[PDB]
Amino acid sequence: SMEGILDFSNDLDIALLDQVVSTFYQGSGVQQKQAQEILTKFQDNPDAWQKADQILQFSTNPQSKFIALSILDKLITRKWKLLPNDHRIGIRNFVVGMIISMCQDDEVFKTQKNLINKSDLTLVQILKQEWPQNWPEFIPELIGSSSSSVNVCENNMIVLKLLSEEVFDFSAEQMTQAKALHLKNSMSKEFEQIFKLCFQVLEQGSSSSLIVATLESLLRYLHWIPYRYIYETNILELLSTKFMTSPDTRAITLKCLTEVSNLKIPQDNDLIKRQTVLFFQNTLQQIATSVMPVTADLKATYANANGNDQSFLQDLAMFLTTYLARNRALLESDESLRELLLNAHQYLIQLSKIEERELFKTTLDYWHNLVADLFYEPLKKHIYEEICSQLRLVIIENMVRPTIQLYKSEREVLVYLTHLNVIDTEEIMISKLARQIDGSEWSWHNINTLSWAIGSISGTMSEDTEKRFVVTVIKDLLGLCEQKRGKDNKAVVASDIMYVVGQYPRFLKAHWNFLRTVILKLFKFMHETHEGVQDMACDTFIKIVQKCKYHFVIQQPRESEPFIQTIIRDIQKTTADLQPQQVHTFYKACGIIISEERSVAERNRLLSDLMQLPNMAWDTIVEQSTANPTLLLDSETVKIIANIIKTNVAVCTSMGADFYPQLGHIYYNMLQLYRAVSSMISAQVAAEGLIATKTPKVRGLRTIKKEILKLVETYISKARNLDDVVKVLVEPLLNAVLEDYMNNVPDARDAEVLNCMTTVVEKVGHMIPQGVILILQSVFECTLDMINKDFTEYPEHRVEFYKLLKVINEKSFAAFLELPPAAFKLFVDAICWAFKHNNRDVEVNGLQIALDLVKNIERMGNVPFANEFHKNYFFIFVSETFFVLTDSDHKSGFSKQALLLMKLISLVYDNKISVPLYQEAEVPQGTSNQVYLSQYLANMLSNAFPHLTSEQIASFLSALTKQCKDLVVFKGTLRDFLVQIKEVGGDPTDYLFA
Amino acid sequence: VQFKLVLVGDGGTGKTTFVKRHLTGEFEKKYVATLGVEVHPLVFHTNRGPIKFNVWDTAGQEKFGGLRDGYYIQAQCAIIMFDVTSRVTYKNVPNWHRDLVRVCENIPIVLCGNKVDIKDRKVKAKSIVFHRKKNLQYYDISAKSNYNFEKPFLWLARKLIGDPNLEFVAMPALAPPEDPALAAQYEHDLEVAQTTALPDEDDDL
Amino acid sequence: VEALLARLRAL
Amino acid sequence: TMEEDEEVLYKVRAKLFRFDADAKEWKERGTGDCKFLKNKKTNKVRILMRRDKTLKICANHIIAPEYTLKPNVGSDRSWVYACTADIAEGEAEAFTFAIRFGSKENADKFKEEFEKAQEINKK
Ligand SMILES: Nc1nc2c(ncn2[C@@H]2O[C@H](COP(=O)(O)OP(=O)(O)NP(=O)(O)O)[C@@H](O)[C@H]2O)c(=O)[nH]1
Ligand SMILES: [Mg+2]
Repeated sequence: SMEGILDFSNDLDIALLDQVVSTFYQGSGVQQKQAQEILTKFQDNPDAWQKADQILQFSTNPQSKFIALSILDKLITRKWKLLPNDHRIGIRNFVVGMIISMCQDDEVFKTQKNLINKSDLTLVQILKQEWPQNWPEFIPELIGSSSSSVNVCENNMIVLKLLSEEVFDFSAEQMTQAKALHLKNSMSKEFEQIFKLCFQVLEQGSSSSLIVATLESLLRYLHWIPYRYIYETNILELLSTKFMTSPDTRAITLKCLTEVSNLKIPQDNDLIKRQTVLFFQNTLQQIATSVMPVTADLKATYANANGNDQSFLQDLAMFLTTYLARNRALLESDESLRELLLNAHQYLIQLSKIEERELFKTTLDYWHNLVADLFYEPLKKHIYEEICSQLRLVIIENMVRPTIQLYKSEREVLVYLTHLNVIDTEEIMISKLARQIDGSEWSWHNINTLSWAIGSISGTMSEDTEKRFVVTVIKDLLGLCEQKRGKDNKAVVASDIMYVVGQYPRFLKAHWNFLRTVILKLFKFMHETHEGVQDMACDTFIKIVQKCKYHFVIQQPRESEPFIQTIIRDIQKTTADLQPQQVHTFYKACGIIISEERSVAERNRLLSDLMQLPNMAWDTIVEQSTANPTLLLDSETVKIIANIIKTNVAVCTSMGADFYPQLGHIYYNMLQLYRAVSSMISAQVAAEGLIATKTPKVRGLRTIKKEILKLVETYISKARNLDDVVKVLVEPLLNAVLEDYMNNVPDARDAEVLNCMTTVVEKVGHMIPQGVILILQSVFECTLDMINKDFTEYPEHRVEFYKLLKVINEKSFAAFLELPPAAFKLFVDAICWAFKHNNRDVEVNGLQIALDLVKNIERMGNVPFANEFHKNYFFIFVSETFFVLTDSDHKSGFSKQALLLMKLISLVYDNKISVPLYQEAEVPQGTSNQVYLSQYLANMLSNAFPHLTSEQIASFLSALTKQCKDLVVFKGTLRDFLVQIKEVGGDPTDYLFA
Repeated sequence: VQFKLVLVGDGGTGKTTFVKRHLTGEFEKKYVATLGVEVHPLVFHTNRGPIKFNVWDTAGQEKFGGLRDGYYIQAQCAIIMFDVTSRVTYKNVPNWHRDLVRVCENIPIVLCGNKVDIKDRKVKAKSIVFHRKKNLQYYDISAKSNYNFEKPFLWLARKLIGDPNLEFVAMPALAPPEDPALAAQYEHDLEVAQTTALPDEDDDL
Repeated sequence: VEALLARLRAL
Repeated sequence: TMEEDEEVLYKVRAKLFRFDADAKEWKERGTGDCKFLKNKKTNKVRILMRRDKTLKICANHIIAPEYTLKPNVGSDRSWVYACTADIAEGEAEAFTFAIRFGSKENADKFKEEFEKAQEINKK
């Protein structure tokens, strides 16, 4: 019964429309869902706009009139120019007439703001089509009718606001370059009269709703109008005084003044300088006398969240930071302006105490701008000494755990503030430290925040001052730990102590006995069962090692051996209570130290000693698991093997090229283990089905394979001796992984194989052309068949596949030349398949492979393979690129699509293609590819976009080919085409814009 | 005491997945594009009593836009969503906000950057500043890892109720209650369930 | 400096 | 909260799944603390589980002695068992539940406490 209005053969039952509309908005459940699908289908009727004049006049439901205006909107923005002329004037007076009638009824003007604004926006859509060439009197008649009624005058301000937004703020994406410029010039040519009406309304009062709507429109004007309208009138005086006093206009006025602080002004006229000082002084005066004084607790006000206080305090922070970042120099030399400057910054100090992350980041950016300036600019820092002193406390007390982006911003400002006055910084930190000891501010959060602050300023004090400060801080922190009783308290203070010492490597490097005591204490902490202590000891250990590795590899005075040997000797006792991943961090830390030893024989010996425990567990398992492979059924053995390999990964991660001797100790047996594990996975899938790949047993087995591939990848990506890579590593690796991958069922193939192969081709691809061919044969076709049925299945195989093809196309393009022609055709199909992905990883690589492939073909010169390539695939690449450019579903790759398209078109207009892109019969002989390219493109676009005129297609292509050596202009022409295909009747002259 | 919440943002940003997580606790891995809008009642339990959101989960893809800004009429709050792994979804945030505040001129709005669980983040935190001048609240969220997944509704609840101290509280737990003709039925469903692998077995939980 | 070590170990 | 009259026998972090048999698909129901609550004036033990942050109830049912914990094919740290009366989302409904833990240890410990509570509930 609800689906009657979808029948347009009858007359539209308006009362039945409101029933469907009301059931949608105020209804619920199944009836609302049904009315929803009906209204969507009604509005999407290409003839629904015909019945818009009836709904808009005889309906009593504003939501129905709103829906009618949406139907009109789609008609005006997409098919306006297709209508017969009488329909267009008939829509225009209908909209103009309704808006006048809605403004005259004060009840409707008060009660239907949504419908009126929807009508105004619909009017603006008409103006964008008809004004001013078919409506030169709009602005004059608007100014005329404004003085008649306050209501229509207020609404005229809404129309002008929306017009300014459509022309200047949102035109870039939505209209052609020519159409945008035409409207901007049209608004610019008549702004004098518009500003006159706006300034008169502002100065004469007195209706708040009219004043606010006028200020709302002024906010939009300031994005683009010349500065003379602001500085050569009295409007700054009205904004900074009159309109700041009343709260109704205060919010919008503050936003206007923020934009005024960004006007393009001349920097050499002293009168403009005085006007810029003056409106800031008035604005700060009005805030001090009408809103709150400089001493007010803004943190408490913001937290109370009364009315619009939060919006106001946000807007005040934006106004102050914006103005002072540009103009604070205007206040720093004149003695009479000193109080204004400091009161402004004192408001910012108070704003900076508000508990609001995003607001704090806004003020923190300004402080960064300030203290960086005081750090370099002469004679400036003394002005702000009291401001900066309060800032130090604000930042220390709001230090965050090292968003890490917010910590880095806080650290940067605090480092500057420490340089500007080292003495004040230390005093504040020690004072806060005492308030932690006397209990007045003691808290888990508060002691962590302070330690992070104390740790952030490392490297800014002198070494002597830093030495005394560190000692003082550790002393107080130590006494704070002894004072506390209970595990939990003693754990938090102990971690902060370890955090601080890890942040001061310069102190550790010069005090060995202290450094050694710290490390030994960390080792001791690795046996603590309390939650988080072990992670803390490991994280601190490797953090100290990264910064102080040299002091672990030398033989320190008072010592008999490098401390690295002492760590290695006791490594089983030290890590016996650690989780596996914590053990790997430890081994990685030792690998950092060992790489500092540049005596090869000593480094290899240290490497052998460090790997003693995993090597012996390895040698044992390889002996037992080979006789016979039933122990690998035991999940305990599978876990032990993975941990051994992961340990090798951890050490290889930090040692890189130095890891090679340890890799050679296990390499052959590891690849043998890889084969044995691969057989059991295959046997398990055969005996239990694909579900076996989800079982813990098989997931454990595949973990071994993945860690083996990660280990080989990690070394090869860092190896310095590529000859050994090619002649010792690569051959056994390919035999181990290629055939196993190809001959497993899809669900059992490890995407890590593709990743590992990508690294192999990256490092040594130029040295193994037969190996690259072997990689392609084993993974190309079978992986492509996994990923060419949808965009969903096998996401990792998908990403690694195109990373692998990309590097092969970069480093060993000869491998594709050897492909059988049917296989090379799949390669092209795979590339275009990557175009159509919304997945950013696949899409970027697909476009890059396409570009690099075209370049590879170009470098071959006039050669049968190059010519056959253009014969078979040039127009495939042109048309497939045009498809993703124009389908509105791949906008994220516009720039790369444009570059690839520009390169394709440039080949033809540079005569880089020697062969004919056409058949010998299809086009007369002697025809250039340039002439044939224009024909093919014209016919392609004519069938793909039949609503375009032949003149449009010809002008677009003429401009496009003409501009194929200018990427920015080329892209602009593509954007103009993307706009014109969304409508009917686009102006073909638009493409002459450049 | 129920409030209308419109949820807008580019297609694929996770609007529907975010609501689903709040409705049932599930994480929908598939992208089935919303057609027009789906309305869902969502209730939260606070120390100020229950608050009900009528969540209008609108469509982001243009070809499925439906009534477009018609869905926004009489909305009392909103969430604008984008994808921190897709720059274009943040570039379009000003467009969604423009269409939204032209209909709803004075409502609390949360801006959400979804999918922060993905390592290769493309929209860096320091680049996200659009909310500043528009007085929107911003949160990094992830419907997958539940990072800050409650913050948008907590903030909106505080704004709509007028109490900055409103907090989510635990709904009261009634005592739960205590047939051979359905034994073979439950044993059929249980055997299929054991042989269907649990998803995301590599997660920490 | 050397007075810290004893307390550091005794944590 | 209607929990004061109860005692906490066991508490573990876990993720809970409900089986959508019509879709051949597991679906998460909530992640948070799973608690064994012994009512003091009936000695009955129930499962009460709430989601983090929102604190919404995603599991509320008695550890019936009829129920049987069975492993899942793809996990050594989970249990699957049919539930016939769970009132987390209102009217007493029946579910095929799956609950996963952080380690095989916490999963085995859960099954231990789950059976001890089964013995308490048949007295
Ligand atoms: N990694 C990750 N993926 C997510 C997250 N949230 C959603 N997704 C994924 O994003 C995809 C899009 O889901 P959906 O919620 O439908 O997006 P949408 O914005 O509602 N689409 P539309 O606007 O067209 O209705 C799904 O495949 C979903 O799994 C998240 O937090 N993390
Ligand atoms: Mg959706």
